[PDB]
Amino acid sequence: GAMGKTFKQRRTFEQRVEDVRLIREQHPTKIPVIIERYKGEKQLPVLDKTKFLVPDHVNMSELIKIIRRRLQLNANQAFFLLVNGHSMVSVSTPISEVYESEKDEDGFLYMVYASQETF
Amino acid sequence: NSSGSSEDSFVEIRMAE
Repeated sequence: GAMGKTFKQRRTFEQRVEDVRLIREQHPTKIPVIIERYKGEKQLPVLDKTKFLVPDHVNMSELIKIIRRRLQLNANQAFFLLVNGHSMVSVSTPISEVYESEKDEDGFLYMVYASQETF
Repeated sequence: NSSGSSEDSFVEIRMAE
């Protein structure tokens, strides 16, 4: 019997804090953010990976386009990104301030995406 | 989970430095 174990299942809480801090040490110029497909996202495809490294000098317009590039998102269809599970950030806000405004207790950043403006 | 190495776990953003 199959079992699709997400990143948090294959990496215990200890391994998670250790991974985040080690990432902050080796890649101090990158922010560890989780990009997960919404549980009801049926139209849009699943992201190839979940752990991303974004430079603090960028904005969401760019991050959105990077995901659109590899996910090969359609032009006739649109989507939104919810931070920690809430869509309240503007596309022009720098990820540096967004990171410290949404930082989790383990120090990781969570993000979920879907093709809908309201859940 | 005996064997374990630094697999591709994180995916950095594409930019121009």
